[PDB]
Amino acid sequence: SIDTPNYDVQKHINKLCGMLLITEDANHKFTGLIGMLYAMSRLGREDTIKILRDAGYHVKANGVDVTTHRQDINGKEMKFEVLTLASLTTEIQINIEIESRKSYKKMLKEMGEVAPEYRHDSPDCGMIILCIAALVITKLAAGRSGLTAVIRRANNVLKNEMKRYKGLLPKDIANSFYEVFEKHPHFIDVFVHFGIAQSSTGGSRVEGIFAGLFMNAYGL
Ligand SMILES: O=C(O)c1cc(C(=O)O)n(Cc2ccccc2Cl)n1
Repeated sequence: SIDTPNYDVQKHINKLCGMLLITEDANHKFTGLIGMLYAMSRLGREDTIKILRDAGYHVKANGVDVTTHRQDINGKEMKFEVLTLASLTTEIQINIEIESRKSYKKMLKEMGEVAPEYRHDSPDCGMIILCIAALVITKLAAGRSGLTAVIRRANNVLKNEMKRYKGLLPKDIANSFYEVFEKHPHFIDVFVHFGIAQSSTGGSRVEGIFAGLFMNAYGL
């Protein structure tokens, strides 16, 4: 059973990535999977199922829809927009939203209203996460843990993005991607097809950073 998000949930998944990026001392246990969900929503359900079947994997496709979940937090009833995911519980998704909301209030208290590029809903949050995946892919292709080189290459290449996001923690995010590619090798095929299609055309500064990072996995 594999979740195959379609184009319709791409904005939702990007916001989930953004929620983690604004979280102070964020738990990046699910970032590898969330990043892979974003790549699949960019490829679309049809292309994702095609990649897996062609790569030889058997796939029981799970439809991904947005649902409103009612949950009691601090005595008060709250409405959360969550995705129907077999790989990520409603509880985990809601806790990511709760923790990010705590960080966001701290930000308001520190600088007043937050600029677009510093928010959880900035359009490049998913791509920022996928830039770490591009660094991990290089070290899995070049030979069994080039983790120190990933962190150091990340602090240079993603210096502007680290300044924008407190939860952009290269060590934790790289560990999460290493873990998902080891545990679910079918995600390597999905990421490689995503990277080939993306490096054809953007776009934004982050889309440009990603294409250069991805292209490096082959040449100079
Ligand atoms: O004015 C806004 O756009 C606004 C308000 C809030 C908030 O009250 O947390 N936030 C942060 C936010 C909103 C929804 C889901 C997660 C978060 Cl962190 N943005």
